[PDB]
Amino acid sequence: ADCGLRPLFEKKSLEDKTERELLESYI
Amino acid sequence: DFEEIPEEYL
Amino acid sequence: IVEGSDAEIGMSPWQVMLFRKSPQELLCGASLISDRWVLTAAHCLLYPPWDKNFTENDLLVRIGKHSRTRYERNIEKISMLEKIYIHPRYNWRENLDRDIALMKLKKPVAFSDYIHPVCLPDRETAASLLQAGYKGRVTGWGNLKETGQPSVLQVVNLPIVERPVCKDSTRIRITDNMFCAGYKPDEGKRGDACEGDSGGPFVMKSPFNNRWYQMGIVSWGEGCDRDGKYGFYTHVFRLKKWIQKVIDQF
Ligand SMILES: CC(C)C[C@H](NC(=O)c1ccc([N+](=O)[O-])cc1)C(=O)N1CCC[C@H]1C(=O)NCCCCNC(=N)N
Repeated sequence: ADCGLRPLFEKKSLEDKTERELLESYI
Repeated sequence: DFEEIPEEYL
Repeated sequence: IVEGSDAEIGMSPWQVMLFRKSPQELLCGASLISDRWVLTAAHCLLYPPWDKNFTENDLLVRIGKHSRTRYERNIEKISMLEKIYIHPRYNWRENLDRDIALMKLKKPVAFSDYIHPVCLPDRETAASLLQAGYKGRVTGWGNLKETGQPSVLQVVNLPIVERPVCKDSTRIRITDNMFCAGYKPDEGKRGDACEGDSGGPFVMKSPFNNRWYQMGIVSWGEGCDRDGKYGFYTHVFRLKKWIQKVIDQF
């Protein structure tokens, strides 16, 4: 339900240093 | 090499 | 993890460490999937060729950790095993087919900034993200090299590889319950899971709902980060029926 949403990142709208690399691979 | 954990944890 | 990097604090709050009681050592990685269920590779608890058969009392789960060796006071939580559940058709004899197991905790773990469950995929998350080219993220406290150890949690992003290419990289018989991930030699980029990363999660972030899903479990490989070779992962969605059955029943 809140699965998958990290307190220190998603929940605060902060991105970690490499999650963008994942996104750019999802075409 | 691993730090001991609380005895409560065994 | 070979050729990865230090984790950020709270970067993988579902990360679990399987820890041997005596001698106190790292057994494997694992994942938190609810406040009482932990997912791992079956080979972490059962592998007869190597005389591995662990029971509940031989270990504990350490959640919310970053440092490998440190007891992280006021951050990690250490939990006892109520009951271990291995896939009844886990094939340790030949190729680690259905390399998956569940662990129910004695008591619920409290979520925190450092402790949080990952989602499990449904059929569409799977179809949508489990595509050659698409990268996942693998985390663990395993070996930094095929043959040293990290001070803190390691992370590496890796692309899922085409099925024929996976099959052509090994003499091992691959099944639909597995996928492989890693860079080709020609791609230049490197990285792989390694010894000790076993049972840890391969996660992907949905671009649709921005949630992290665990698509794979670190299962096997032939060496670590070798050219022409790929890491193999348990296909979590393909074994979802068993997961829900265990959890629905127990
Ligand atoms: C290939 C088989 C299905 C089983 C497999 N054993 C092997 O056949 C194997 C093959 C080659 C080497 N080697 O060094 O060249 C080592 C092991 C193995 O991986 N096993 C045997 C039981 C446990 C599991 C394992 O160690 N898992 C460790 C996970 C390491 C992840 N590796 C990578 N991502 N590279």
